[PDB]
Amino acid sequence: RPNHTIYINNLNEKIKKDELKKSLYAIFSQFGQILDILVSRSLKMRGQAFVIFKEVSSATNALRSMQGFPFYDKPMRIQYAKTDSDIIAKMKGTF
Amino acid sequence: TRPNHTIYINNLNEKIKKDELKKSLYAIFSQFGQILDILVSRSLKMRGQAFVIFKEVSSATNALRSMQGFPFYDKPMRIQYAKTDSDIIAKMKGTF
Amino acid sequence: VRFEVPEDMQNEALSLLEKVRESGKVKKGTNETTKAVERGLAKLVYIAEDVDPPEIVAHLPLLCEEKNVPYIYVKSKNDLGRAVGIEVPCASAAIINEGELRKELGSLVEKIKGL
RNA sequence: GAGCAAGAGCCAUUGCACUCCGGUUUGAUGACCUC
Ligand SMILES: O=P([O-])(O)O
Repeated sequence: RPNHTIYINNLNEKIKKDELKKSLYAIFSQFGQILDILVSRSLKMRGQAFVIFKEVSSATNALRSMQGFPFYDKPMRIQYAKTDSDIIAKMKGTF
Repeated sequence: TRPNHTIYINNLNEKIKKDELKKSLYAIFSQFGQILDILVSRSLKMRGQAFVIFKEVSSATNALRSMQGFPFYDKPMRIQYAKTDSDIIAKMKGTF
Repeated sequence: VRFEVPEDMQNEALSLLEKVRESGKVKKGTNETTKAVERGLAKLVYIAEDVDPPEIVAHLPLLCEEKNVPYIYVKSKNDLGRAVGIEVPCASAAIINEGELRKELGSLVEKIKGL
């Protein structure tokens, strides 16, 4: 169910978080404004992220375009985030 | 236009700081095989450009073919082979 | 401005600023400095004599006195700006940690306690 | 306005490197950023 936020897993776990955030931005800025980028902090939940755009269209183009893109040599699984799963993640430390 | 271990990239976003630029490049391109180095300057003559030094020419070719015109930091990469061997490659050849 | 300060005493205090940035901790600019003082982290504050308008630093002496913090005047704020390592003028600064240059600072404090 | 505490604009350059080389205005008298 479409959202202005995509959820990514199968990210590369041997990548520090700041670099991860920036690289994600580098590859996703093309689809529109990005309000924020969160990466996972737990270990459950080891190679995961949320990218929060402003517009739903941004997220849709991003999902279509980047599905399976070999980011740091691992094709991403990308889907729409469940509603509020990002703010709930940030509110805890799951991130 | 003749295949090289090194690809020359330009039309890059000039606002991106150097270290970030090297790491982002390495994300999108480590995809294609092993990378020996990535060279970036922001001097007048060398800004907006980067050199990616692949270990194998096949890697270079697939990178160039696969990432041509890719919107990197919202700005379409122009890729082409480097005009001449990077020094480390020459050393490997070994000419130099 | 409460009391007069001889030139060499200043020049010394400024040298001590540039040095103390290497081992200690400095808070630069008036809002950071006021905050530092209010939190009782201030070891000693610097006030410039050419601040226009004066209302910017005018409350630092009173506030130091209430929190028992020693304080010294320096002539130029461009000088103070250079001393703390920034590319603009600085109107008031504060040392809140020194480590290496304790006794030097110490010695400057009693010189200030002269008047 | 609160928090933070050092960067932020503009002009010019599309440029083939492997030691390094544009100009300019503004910012601690508070910039980007957060609320
Ligand atoms: O260090 P700051 O000023 O960018 O928060």
